[PDB]
Amino acid sequence: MRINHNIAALNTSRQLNAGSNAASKNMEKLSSGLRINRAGDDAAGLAISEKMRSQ
Amino acid sequence: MRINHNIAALNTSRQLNAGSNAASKNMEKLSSGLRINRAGDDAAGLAISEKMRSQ
Amino acid sequence: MRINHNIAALNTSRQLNAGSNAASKNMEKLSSGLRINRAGDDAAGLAISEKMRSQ
Amino acid sequence: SSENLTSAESRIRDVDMASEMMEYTKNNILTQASQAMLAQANQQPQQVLQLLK
Amino acid sequence: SSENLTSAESRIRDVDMASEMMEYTKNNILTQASQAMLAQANQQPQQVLQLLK
Amino acid sequence: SSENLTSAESRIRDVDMASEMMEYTKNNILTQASQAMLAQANQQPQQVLQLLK
Amino acid sequence: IRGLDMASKNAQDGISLIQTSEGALNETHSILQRMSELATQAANDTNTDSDRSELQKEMDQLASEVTRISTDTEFNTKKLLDGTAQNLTFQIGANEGQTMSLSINKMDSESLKVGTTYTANDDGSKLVTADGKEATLVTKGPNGYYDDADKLVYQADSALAKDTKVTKGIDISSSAKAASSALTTIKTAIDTVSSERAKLGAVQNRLEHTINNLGT
Amino acid sequence: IRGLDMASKNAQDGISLIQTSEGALNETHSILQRMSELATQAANDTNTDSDRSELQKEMDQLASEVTRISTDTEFNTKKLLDGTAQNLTFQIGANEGQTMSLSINKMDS
Repeated sequence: MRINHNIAALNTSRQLNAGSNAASKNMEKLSSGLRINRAGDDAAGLAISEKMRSQ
Repeated sequence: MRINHNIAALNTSRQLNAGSNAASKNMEKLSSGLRINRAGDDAAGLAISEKMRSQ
Repeated sequence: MRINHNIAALNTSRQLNAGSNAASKNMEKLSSGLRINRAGDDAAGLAISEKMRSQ
Repeated sequence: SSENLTSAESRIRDVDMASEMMEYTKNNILTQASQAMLAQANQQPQQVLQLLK
Repeated sequence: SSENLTSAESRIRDVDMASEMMEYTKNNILTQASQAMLAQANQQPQQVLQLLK
Repeated sequence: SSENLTSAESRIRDVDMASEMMEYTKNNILTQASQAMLAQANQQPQQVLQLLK
Repeated sequence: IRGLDMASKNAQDGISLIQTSEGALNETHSILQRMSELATQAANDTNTDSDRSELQKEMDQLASEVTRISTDTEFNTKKLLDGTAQNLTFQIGANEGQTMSLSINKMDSESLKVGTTYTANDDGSKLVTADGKEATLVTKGPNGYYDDADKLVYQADSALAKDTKVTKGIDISSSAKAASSALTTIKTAIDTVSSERAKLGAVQNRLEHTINNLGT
Repeated sequence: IRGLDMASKNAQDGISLIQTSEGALNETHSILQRMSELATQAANDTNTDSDRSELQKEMDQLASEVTRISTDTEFNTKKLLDGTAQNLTFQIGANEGQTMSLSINKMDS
């Protein structure tokens, strides 16, 4: 029993700050109604969209 | 271990009486529906508002 | 068996007043909700934050 | 000119319900976090009694 | 040509409400599952005190 | 630009509740481990009295 | 360990620096998008010059906002979109050379060629742009900073202060042919903004993978 | 006895060295997985070269991160995934020849 480090809790923390991030990303789409808010969601999707909107 | 003073609890008390004050201030706005209840929330906001209401 | 000095207990006292200090520092962050309370927690973090808040 | 000034005065004076309810909930949690840790802060000095005996 | 392009752009850009709300709920549960197990993960080191005495 | 900077400042300034509560509990145990052994450390010198008589 | 957990802060302080930039170019897209409707409307020949020059008022006001976003967007105390944020090195890693570079190009109206920025000389007699196009004051007709072709550039009767910049949109009011010409210039600017946005969305996607690997 | 209890530390110091490597390749999988979506999208012919080259920007940024993981993943002061961690001998045992070898191949782009 090692006390100075709780690897079980430290590992669970990373999974905690990995579903919260995904939920935050999902709620951005739900609020805005758009798949592509940032350019990192779809580079070609962002490029095609702007050409499309312009047209 | 010093017993006559609990600085950990004394410090936590101040943070306790600093989010309660903020929550009370936030609930004043929510109940009244006005940003500026007292003149300390916005001096120029209070001044402009009264001119505006008068007009 | 030397009686006038208990090095085993004197050494344990220092470790006692080294996890209490760490717990006190951890409880400051937990109560306030801020990583940087004093400027000694992050000098550049304090500097960047204030610029950020101002902005 | 009343609509344009009523809207102008509402922005200055009236509160944003969304931006304020969300802020109220935050401080309503930060006080419970401090409440929770205050209880533990009082328990910490209680451990010297087992050493004093 | 505007309808055909508006529909074309909506498929590329707009989100599917059904397929996204269902995915949001999943990660909203996976974080509570990790939240629940994090609480127990902290309790496990607490059992060595009964052995140390 | 306020959201992007508010989020930027929160990462720098705000604490991670999960990663900090888990660390607080660790030092809250390491002090009880030292508390438990300090009591025994004082008992050890007490055994020379039975030899001195 | 204390390096990877700190290099994970640097990776996330670079994610914030990059979200700010693409968040800003999110609006240069909308301004460029609106700026393209005021060239399909200006190209129609039912408009008169009194109305093409009427559209030019918003042309110059949109092009002056594209420039504002470039010179005002600022993370920490760094101007990101003014072409000075080059070779930005993020130490994503606990050792030497475990870095990532980044270079955001200048994304103002002058660079996208959807506008031009005149600056006022010391006396304020002549508005001067980079490359040096002159615009002298009170030159009689309606009063303002006239150009070498009697085309009014700025509408002012006094003299502008020192180092006051004015931004003038691309020409859509001189003719219907000119407004059509501006259509390709604007639609190309949307292309070189989309290129910049996903040059920054690509780095942000990478930095999200770097954070999971640093955390693991 | 003092050999088996120490050779049990070596066995566990090799478990850590191996968890680090596969922990790193856990992400080369995700990058390669994302890198495969930016080839089913680039293969469609509704894209133009202005947009295929637009996808190539993330192509080169993902492929440059796969290389980073190989050259940066380091247990102790050993680069594991750069092809230099070969013939790693763990003394799992208290005597001669009670070892286990291991060779991790180069896993960069």
